[PDB]
Amino acid sequence: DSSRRQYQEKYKQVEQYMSFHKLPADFRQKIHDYYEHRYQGKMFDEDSILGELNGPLREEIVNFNCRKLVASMPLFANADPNFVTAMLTKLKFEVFQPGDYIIREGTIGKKMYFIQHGVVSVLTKGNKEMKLSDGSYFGEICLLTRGRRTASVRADTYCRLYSLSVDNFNEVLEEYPMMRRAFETVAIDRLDRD
Amino acid sequence: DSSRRQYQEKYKQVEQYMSFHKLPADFRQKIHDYYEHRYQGKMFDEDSILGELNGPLREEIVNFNCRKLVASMPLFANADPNFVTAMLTKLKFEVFQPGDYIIREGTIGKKMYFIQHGVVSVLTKGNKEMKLSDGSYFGEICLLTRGRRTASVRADTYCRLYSLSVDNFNEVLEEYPMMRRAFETVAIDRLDRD
Amino acid sequence: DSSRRQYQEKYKQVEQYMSFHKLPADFRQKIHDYYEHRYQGKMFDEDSILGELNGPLREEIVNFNCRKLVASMPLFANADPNFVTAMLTKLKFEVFQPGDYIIREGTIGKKMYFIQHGVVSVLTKGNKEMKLSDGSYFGEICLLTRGRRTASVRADTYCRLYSLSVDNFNEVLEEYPMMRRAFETVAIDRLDRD
Amino acid sequence: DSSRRQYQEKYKQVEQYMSFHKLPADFRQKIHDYYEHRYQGKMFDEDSILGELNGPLREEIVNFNCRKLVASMPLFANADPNFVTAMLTKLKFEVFQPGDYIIREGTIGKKMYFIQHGVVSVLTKGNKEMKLSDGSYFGEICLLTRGRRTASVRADTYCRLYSLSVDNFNEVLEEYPMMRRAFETVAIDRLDRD
Ligand SMILES: Nc1nc2c(ncn2[C@@H]2O[C@@H]3COP(=O)(O)O[C@H]3[C@H]2O)c(=O)[nH]1
Ligand SMILES: Nc1nc2c(ncn2[C@@H]2O[C@@H]3COP(=O)(O)O[C@H]3[C@H]2O)c(=O)[nH]1
Ligand SMILES: Nc1nc2c(ncn2[C@@H]2O[C@@H]3COP(=O)(O)O[C@H]3[C@H]2O)c(=O)[nH]1
Ligand SMILES: Nc1nc2c(ncn2[C@@H]2O[C@@H]3COP(=O)(O)O[C@H]3[C@H]2O)c(=O)[nH]1
Repeated sequence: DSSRRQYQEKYKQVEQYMSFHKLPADFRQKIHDYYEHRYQGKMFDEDSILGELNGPLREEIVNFNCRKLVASMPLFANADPNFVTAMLTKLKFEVFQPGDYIIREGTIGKKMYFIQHGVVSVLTKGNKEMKLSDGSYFGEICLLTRGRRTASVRADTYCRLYSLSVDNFNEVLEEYPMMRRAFETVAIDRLDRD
Repeated sequence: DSSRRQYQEKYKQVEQYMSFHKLPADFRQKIHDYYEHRYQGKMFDEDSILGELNGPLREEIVNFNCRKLVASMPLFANADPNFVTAMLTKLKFEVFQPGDYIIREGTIGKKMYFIQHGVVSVLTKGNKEMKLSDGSYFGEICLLTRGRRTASVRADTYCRLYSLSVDNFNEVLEEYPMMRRAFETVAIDRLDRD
Repeated sequence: DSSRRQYQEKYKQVEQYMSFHKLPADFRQKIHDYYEHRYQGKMFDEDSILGELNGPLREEIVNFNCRKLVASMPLFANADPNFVTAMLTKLKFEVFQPGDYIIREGTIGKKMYFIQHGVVSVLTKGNKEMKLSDGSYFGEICLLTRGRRTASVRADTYCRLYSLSVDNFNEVLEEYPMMRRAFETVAIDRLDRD
Repeated sequence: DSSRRQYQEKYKQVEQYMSFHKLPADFRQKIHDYYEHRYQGKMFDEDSILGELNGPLREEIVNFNCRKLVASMPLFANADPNFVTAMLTKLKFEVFQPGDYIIREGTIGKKMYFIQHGVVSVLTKGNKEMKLSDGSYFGEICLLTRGRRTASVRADTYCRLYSLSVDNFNEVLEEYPMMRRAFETVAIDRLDRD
C-alpha cells in the first residue's frame, strides 16, 4: 500500500502546515475530517495516471466512476452517450462539509453542481430552505444568465458533488446545443416559484 | 534499471487506483495490457528529458524515432526535411487497443492520425469498413473543414498512431502552406468515393 | 518534522547553486537570511496543499492567516467580507530585505503592496522619504493609471508584504466596483501632496 | 553533493531513454557531451529555486551570472541598468554543439541570440561564412521584420548563447522603445552588406 503511504505522508505535511500557521484545534479537526471524507486514506496523482492513458480508457473510467450519478438524473440517463461522456470529462469532484457555503447569493456565479450524494439547503431570502439531495443539480441559473447568484446554497450533510465551470459548460453545449434546454427548463421552473 | 523501477512503481499505483474505484477484473486486465503495449516496462519523464536538451538534439531525436513513419508515407518521404521536422515535433504518440473508437462519426473533429503500425476499420454508415494500416493517415477531413467527423474509425488490431491537433496542424501549414494540398487531395478522393 | 527536512534539504541545493555560480560570500549570506525570514526553517508545497482542499477551507485559511492585515487597515475592516475574501485569495506574500527596491520610479507598474509588517521609504525626487509601515499600502497609483511609477519605494527594515497584480486587482473590482474608490481616494491624496 | 547526485541520477535516465529508443553509439556520445558542457555534472531545479526568491534577489542573480555578457557588448554596457535587467530576465541560456543549425535560412524566425562564448558561421547563400564570436548577437532581423531568416547560422565551436523570443523582445521594447534602434542599426548594416 504505497497509496496509503502517500495519504499518511501528505496529511502529516498538512498537520505541520497548520501548526506553522497556528490554526485552532477546531479547524485542524475539520481539516482532518475533510481529508478523510475526500480521500479516504489513499492518494494517487490522478492527473498523472489518466494522462498516461488514452482517450477511450479515460472516458471508460470516468463513465464507470460516475455511473451512479448518471442513472441518478434524467439528463444523463436518456441523453446521447457521447453527450454524457463529454460532460463527465469536464466534471470536477468536490467534497463539502456541513454548513459550508457552496453558493453565496449575490456573487457572480461561474460554476454549477451535480449532487452525487448529500443534501443541500437553498436560501432564497428569508426562508426558503428548499432542500436538494442525490440526483439533482444547482447553480445552472448563472451559467445561463452570467449574472448574480439568485440564492445561497449550503451543505446540510456531507456533500459529494461534481462541479462544472461556465466555460466547460458552454464548450460542451457548443457540440450538443439542444441539450441546453434541459438546464433552461429547470432554471425557469425555479425562477418561476420565486 | 531505474526506468524499469519507474514503470513497476507507477503501475502499482494504477493497480491501487483501480482497486480504490473498484473496477471490474476485465477492465483492470485491459488497463494492464495498455501499459504494457504503450510503455513496455520502462518509464521516463520524456518531457523533462527533452526539455533539458536543445532544439537540434530534440529534432534529431524525433526524426530518428519517427524514421520508420517518415519513409513509410510519400508525404514525409519526398517533402522538405524542415517540413518533416516541424510536423514530427508536433506529433503525439498514442496507443489504441482492439475495438477502440479512435474517431466517432458525427462529432466535431480536432485531431488527425498517422498510422505507424496497426490496422483500423472505417465505418461510413453501413458498411464500409474500409481498412487502413501502416503508412496512411486519417482524420484530416475535419482539420480542413472544421466540421463533423464523416465516418467512424476503430482499431482493428493494436494501433501505434501519432496524433496531430488542428491547431498544430494549421501552425505548421502557416509556414509550409503548399503542403496543405497533400491533405486536401486525400480528403477529396475520400469524400468522392462516398 | 518532515517540513523542516524539506527546508534544510532545499536550502542545501541553494547553497550548491550559489557555489556553482560562484556568488560572493556577502550575497550568499543575504540569500541565507532571506530563506530564514521568508520560510523560517519549514517548507511545504502550499499550492499542492490548498489544491487538495476546497473553496471554503481555502478561504477560511487565507482569512485566518491574513487576519492581522485585515483588522490592520480600514479597507478590509469595514468592507464586505466577501470582498475581503476575494481580495485576500489573490494576494501573494513576499518578503523584502533592508535596502531593496520594491518599486523603481519611472517603470510601468503592475503591482501594489499591502504592508503586514515593516517600514518602507518613499522617494519622490529628492527628498521625500515619506515612511509607510504596518497597515498601509502602496503601488495603487499605476494600477489605476496604467502609467509609470510616480515614486520609488524601498524596504527600510525587513518587510513582510502582500502583493496584488493589476489584473487580479481589476478582476476583483469587476465584482465590487465601488470598492475602487478607496484606492482612488488614496492615490489622489497622494498625487495632491506632490 | 546532492546536486551532483541529481546530475548522475538524471543522466542515467537519459542513458536508458536512448537505449530504449536504440539510438546509435555516435549520437549517444554526442548527447553525453551535451549534458557535460551544458550542466557540468551538477543539476538544480533553477525554476523552483528562483521562484522561492523575490524580484530583487532574482535580478541580482541574473545580473551577476550575466555580468560577463553585459560588459562584453555596448548595448548593455552603456544602457539603462533597468533596461539591462529587464532584458536579462527574459534570456534563456542554451548550449549548441559544433555543426548545429542555430538558424536555418528561409524559416520564420522567432528568436535572436547573444553570444557569451563561442564562434558561429553565417551562410548567406554561397559563401559567406562570416564569423561571429563572444560579444555579438544575431537573429534580430526577423524579430524586427517578422519574416524569413535571411541567412543560416551554425555553431563552429561549442557555443554558450542566450536566446530571446520575439514576444519577450517586444515586451521589453514596450518599456524601452528607444532601445529598439540599437537592433535596427545592426540589422540595417547587415542587410546592407548583402
Ligand atoms: N432562485 C432559485 N434558485 C434555486 C431554486 N432551487 C434551486 N435553486 C438553485 O439555487 C441556485 C443559486 O445560484 P444560481 O442562481 O446560480 O442557481 C440557482 C439554482 O440552480 C429555486 O427554487 N429558486
Ligand atoms: N468519409 C470518408 N472518410 C474516410 C475514408 N477513408 C478514410 N477516411 C477517414 O475517415 C475519417 C473520419 O473522420 P474525418 O472525416 O474527420 O476524416 C475521415 C477520413 O480521413 C473514406 O473513404 N470516406
Ligand atoms: N507620488 C506619490 N506616491 C506615494 C506617496 N505616498 C505613497 N506613495 C506610493 O508610492 C508609489 C510609487 O509607485 P506608484 O506611483 O505606482 O504608487 C505610488 C504610491 O502608492 C506620495 O506621497 N506621493
Ligand atoms: N543577412 C545577413 N545576416 C547577418 C549578417 N551578419 C549576421 N547576420 C545574422 O544572420 C541572421 C540570420 O537570421 P536573421 O535574418 O533572422 O538575422 C540575421 C542576422 O542577425 C549579414 O551580414 N547578413
